[PDB]
Amino acid sequence: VKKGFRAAFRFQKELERQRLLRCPPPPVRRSEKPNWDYHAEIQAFGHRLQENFSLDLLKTAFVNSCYIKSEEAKRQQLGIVLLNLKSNQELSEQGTSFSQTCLTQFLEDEYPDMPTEGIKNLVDFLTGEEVVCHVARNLAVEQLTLSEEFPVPPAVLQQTFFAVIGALLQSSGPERTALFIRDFLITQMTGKELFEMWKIINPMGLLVEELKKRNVSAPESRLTRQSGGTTALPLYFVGLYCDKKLIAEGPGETVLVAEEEAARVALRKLYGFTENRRPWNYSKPK
Amino acid sequence: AAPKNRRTIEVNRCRRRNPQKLIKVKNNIDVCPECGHLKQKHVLCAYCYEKVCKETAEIRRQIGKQEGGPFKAPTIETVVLYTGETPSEQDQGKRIIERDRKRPSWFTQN
Amino acid sequence: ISRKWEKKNKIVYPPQLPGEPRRPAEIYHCRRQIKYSKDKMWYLAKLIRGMSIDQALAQLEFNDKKGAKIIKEVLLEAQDMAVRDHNVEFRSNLYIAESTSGRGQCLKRIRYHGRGRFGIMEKVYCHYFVKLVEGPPPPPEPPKTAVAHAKEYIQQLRSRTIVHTL
Amino acid sequence: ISHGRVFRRMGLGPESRIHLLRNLLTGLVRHERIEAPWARVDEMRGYAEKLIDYGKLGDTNERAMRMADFWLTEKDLIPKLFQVLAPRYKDQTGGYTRMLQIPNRSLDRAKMAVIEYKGNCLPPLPLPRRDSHLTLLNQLLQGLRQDLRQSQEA
Amino acid sequence: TEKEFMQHARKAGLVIPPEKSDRSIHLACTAGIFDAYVPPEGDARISSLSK
RNA sequence: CACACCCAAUUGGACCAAUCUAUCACCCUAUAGAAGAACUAAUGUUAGUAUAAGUAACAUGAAAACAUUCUCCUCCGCAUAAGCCUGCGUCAGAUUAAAACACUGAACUGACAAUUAACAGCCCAAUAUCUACAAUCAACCAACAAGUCAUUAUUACCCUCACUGUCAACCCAACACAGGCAUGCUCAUAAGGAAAGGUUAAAAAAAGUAAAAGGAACUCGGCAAAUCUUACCCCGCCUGUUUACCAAAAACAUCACCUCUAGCAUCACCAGUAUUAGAGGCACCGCCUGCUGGCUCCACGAGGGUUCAGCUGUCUCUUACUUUUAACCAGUG
RNA sequence: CUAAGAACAGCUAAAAGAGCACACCCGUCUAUGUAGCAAAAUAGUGGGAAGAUUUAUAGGUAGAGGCGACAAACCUACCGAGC
RNA sequence: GCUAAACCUAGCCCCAAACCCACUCCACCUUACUACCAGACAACCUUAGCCAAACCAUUUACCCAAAUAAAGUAUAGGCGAUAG
Ligand SMILES: [K+]
Ligand SMILES: [K+]
Ligand SMILES: [Mg+2]
Ligand SMILES: [Mg+2]
Ligand SMILES: [Mg+2]
Ligand SMILES: [Mg+2]
Ligand SMILES: [Mg+2]
Ligand SMILES: [Mg+2]
Ligand SMILES: [Mg+2]
Ligand SMILES: [Mg+2]
Ligand SMILES: [Mg+2]
Ligand SMILES: [Mg+2]
Ligand SMILES: [Mg+2]
Ligand SMILES: [Mg+2]
Ligand SMILES: [Mg+2]
Ligand SMILES: [Mg+2]
Ligand SMILES: [Mg+2]
Ligand SMILES: [Mg+2]
Ligand SMILES: [Mg+2]
Ligand SMILES: [Mg+2]
Ligand SMILES: [Mg+2]
Ligand SMILES: [Mg+2]
Ligand SMILES: [Mg+2]
Ligand SMILES: [Mg+2]
Ligand SMILES: [Mg+2]
Ligand SMILES: [Mg+2]
Ligand SMILES: [Mg+2]
Ligand SMILES: [Mg+2]
Ligand SMILES: [Mg+2]
Ligand SMILES: [Mg+2]
Ligand SMILES: [Mg+2]
Ligand SMILES: [Mg+2]
Ligand SMILES: [Mg+2]
Ligand SMILES: [Mg+2]
Ligand SMILES: [Mg+2]
Ligand SMILES: [Mg+2]
Ligand SMILES: [Mg+2]
Ligand SMILES: [Mg+2]
Ligand SMILES: [Zn+2]
Repeated sequence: VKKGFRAAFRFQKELERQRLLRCPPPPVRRSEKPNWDYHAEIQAFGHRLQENFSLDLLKTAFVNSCYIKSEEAKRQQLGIVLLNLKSNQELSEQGTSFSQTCLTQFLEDEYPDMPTEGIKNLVDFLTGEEVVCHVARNLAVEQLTLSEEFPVPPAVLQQTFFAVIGALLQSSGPERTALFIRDFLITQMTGKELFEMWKIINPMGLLVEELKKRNVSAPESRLTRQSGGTTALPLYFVGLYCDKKLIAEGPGETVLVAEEEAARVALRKLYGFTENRRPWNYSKPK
Repeated sequence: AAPKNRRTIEVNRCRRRNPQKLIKVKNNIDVCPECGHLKQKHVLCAYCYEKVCKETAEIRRQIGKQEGGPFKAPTIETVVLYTGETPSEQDQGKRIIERDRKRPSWFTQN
Repeated sequence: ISRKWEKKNKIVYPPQLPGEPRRPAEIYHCRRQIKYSKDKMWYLAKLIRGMSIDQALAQLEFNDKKGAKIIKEVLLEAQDMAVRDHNVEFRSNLYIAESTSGRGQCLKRIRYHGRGRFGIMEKVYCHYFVKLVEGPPPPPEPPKTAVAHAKEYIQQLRSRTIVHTL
Repeated sequence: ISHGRVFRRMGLGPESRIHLLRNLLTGLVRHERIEAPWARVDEMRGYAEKLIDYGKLGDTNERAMRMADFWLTEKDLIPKLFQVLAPRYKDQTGGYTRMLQIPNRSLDRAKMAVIEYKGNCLPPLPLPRRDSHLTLLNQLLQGLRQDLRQSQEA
Repeated sequence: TEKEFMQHARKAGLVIPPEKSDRSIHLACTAGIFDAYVPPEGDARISSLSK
């Protein structure tokens, strides 16, 4: 037994770290953890995003219907004044309707050749359950959200996120809130292809319909490049020819896959969603 | 000759856990039709062989009480008899060995 | 010394929800201070690893090693314990999940050599650990085939990028 | 190189090999069923079969008496050979003994076997029995045999 | 090389404490009922007949 | 963009882990003081555990009713002495490593029991006084090395059988060690024992047996083995002695010879006296020689060489079989 | 070295530090063994074996020494100077 | 998860203070721990050496009764090492 407290104390802390790794504790809300003030954390929320939020409106944006129902049940167990808290259902409807129309406005102006179904999918993707939740969890939205179950379900988190837009829409107006959608939702399709967000089936069948609307004859698929046909690792470049004019060329391991990819390349050029398209203009409006 | 270097555990595992060193699974095990205990196809049942030796020892103990000493082997056949039995027609002029016990079912009188 | 394996049988789980699937029964049993080499014991524990409870007994019954009789006695008392204490419906349903040997407390004696020399002989002891899980033994992993090899190889050729550039 | 060797190398030498088999043979005649290591039983089995052959020559044969005198250490068993074992196998021309394998002994896990003289008064061994003629495989072969014989007749 | 296991504990009796002791075990409850009670047969029917 | 931030020995600095103390501090800190104040290295010390390695090595004659019987060995056995000190008697044991085993498991633990004197040991009143003549069948004979056994007188004295040793599978060798161990009988046993755990019958290795034709052609050398065998030379006279654990000899000692010293007693020499004693050389004898030196020669030798004949696997030229080992299975390790 | 004891078949021979040859003592040659059964042993082959023999018991000589048929041997398993 | 790993006392060290112990019965210098017979036997005497002097040969510190100082001074010494 060697005299000394500092070494023994330091070893206990190391053991505690190992205990956490072996048996991690269940996750808890940031509110329950020490150094938390709901009034202070929500004031900084507006300043962090550089917006003139309304405290009364924003405090109602994080309140969920499930939270109110569970909170009332807590008082019944103790028999305990009435709460006038308002849920975010009213604000979420305002934000969701405005966001879809604002995204539709932005996408239709940027891509005039994109069909309405194509624009609908992109708005359904940017406002989708995964994109909204990914943006919400990195803006301290889940921390301020008053939910009944932790972690916040993705459906609950998506609805709370649009309530922040609804609170922002009333306080700052539509022009100011339009930049909020562009700076957080439009930037979510930067490194993404057209059909990676708008998943389609049989692009060749969709390509034939598009050329009928433009009075263009059906393309003829021909082999432009070929390599390793008899091997298990071939390379086929099939090209679509309209009136003996190449409109797109697609690669693939086999001929059917290459032709399907060639159709996807043709659709991207028609809709103007190619990789070569000019980037979204994030500069301040003039 | 002494080892030049210590052989590591990684080298040792490849030698110790090699499939040749491992015990080979036996596929010649089947259940005994008589008692249900396990046995091999080419080996007599251990349970059934033990019951024969237990009965054989008792029979051989009765032989010792009749001979009453060594170098007294009989020059006639031997017959083992149990309670409730009489010498047979062919069991004449033989040494009857009495057993105060019921005849075992697997032991067929011949 | 450590006796955690005994304590692994005393953990009680919360009652399962009606929609939750059936939880397999886990039985932890061991025998301590077996007068046997742990290295020799490992071959017997490796043999019955993953086998059924009845299949394991058959292999141990006709095995000539001394530990085969010792391990078989452990399996019989572990099979009895599962039905008697661990609420297992069928005793034969059990299969071997974990079966390993461990070093035990060993003695030290003197082995005399010639020329007045000597060596230190140890009386080796071992521990045997067995875990039983209720339910049929999992099917052995099928050997990797050409289609599995071809699919993996092409995936490697598809995941390669242009390195040391943009 | 051991090609054609039929005799095993046991005991402390060629003479000790004979004495080990002689003790087993003498113990086999007295008890008509003994248990011993499989190799020693198999090596002694040949001598057991030929001992009855000398026993059928009769006790009046001088040569047969000398073989019985040597191979039976206990002299009380010699009258038994010429008056019990030999008359028993009078109709038989071979297969006097049956050799069966038994579980290995716990002492040294040695391959053990039991050898007995047929027709003894001891309880029968649990002999290996083939599948009954009523089994599914035998019935298919039984039906095949009937058709082949019937077609052969016609 | 003369060290050996400390296997020296032996079985003993737990029924009775050491003899010639002033202290004796204090019992708070009796082992069994002093007089066995046998409820009349058919008392289950009487449960319905509360009167 | 940053910038003290790539030399041995040595030298100058700036920081500093942990500890104790003063005062703070109070999830482990501050400023100071003090000191057993920091280890990838000394064939370091102690302890744990690997590697070689589950390797080397170790063990139990057979059948059986576990009554008994069989096979084989016996160069051992029994007793006393000495030594050891309860160390295979009974019972029980959560028992459980004696180099395998083990339930009755047992050469382990605990308890209980035991070896009974006639044998052996433990002896004796005083004072004087006695005791030339071997032993060896002790009779012949023949010795030298000269030897292993005895009382009387007077006085005193007539109480009685205590005490201790007594077991065993045993002692000295670190061990249940192929060793060491006095005497009396048995001289093959009337007593005491078991070389093989099972299997297989590879190499290599050990021991043994047999071999065509040849018979030392092998080899430093007829070493080993076989056979039962002649003639010499060298050295040492001979028996004997020595380097316990690499040298048994030509070395040492040895009768015989020779040199030197000593004229005498109460502890060696010596209870002796120059035909003696001591210190030495040489190695008998015989011959020869000087006034000490050289040859010859009988036997003898696990000395060193040589040789006839025989003998033989030493070899030309190896081969077969058996046993141990071996390899595999089980236990220990 | 002292004291007082013991042992040595049989045969040939003769009153023998004679011969052959057991017990016994010694350790010539070869092989096995080399952390071995053994910090010097085993098997066979050998020298002596009535004597300067072998051996049990007790006592004596102690390290600037003892003892020694001198091998610089031995004096409790490292003696050119014990521990 | 086995083997293990951890622990705080037992006690000890250095001072102060004060000068310590040894007959219950029996046995104990003979072969100690042995009830019980003529002995005559009696104790005292410089330390050396390693080491230093770069060998070694003269020499080379070892509490002798008050801490300090005189003083490492007078002296001693192969007038060297060193001692005092
Ligand atoms: K000689
Ligand atoms: K010097
Ligand atoms: Mg020794
Ligand atoms: Mg063969
Ligand atoms: Mg710079
Ligand atoms: Mg500090
Ligand atoms: Mg230090
Ligand atoms: Mg360290
Ligand atoms: Mg070190
Ligand atoms: Mg090896
Ligand atoms: Mg071996
Ligand atoms: Mg044996
Ligand atoms: Mg007497
Ligand atoms: Mg006997
Ligand atoms: Mg063998
Ligand atoms: Mg063997
Ligand atoms: Mg020849
Ligand atoms: Mg030659
Ligand atoms: Mg020779
Ligand atoms: Mg001589
Ligand atoms: Mg002479
Ligand atoms: Mg001589
Ligand atoms: Mg020598
Ligand atoms: Mg000598
Ligand atoms: Mg020699
Ligand atoms: Mg001389
Ligand atoms: Mg020559
Ligand atoms: Mg010749
Ligand atoms: Mg041949
Ligand atoms: Mg093995
Ligand atoms: Mg003589
Ligand atoms: Mg002689
Ligand atoms: Mg001498
Ligand atoms: Mg000399
Ligand atoms: Mg010299
Ligand atoms: Mg010595
Ligand atoms: Mg000096
Ligand atoms: Mg010098
Ligand atoms: Zn059966």
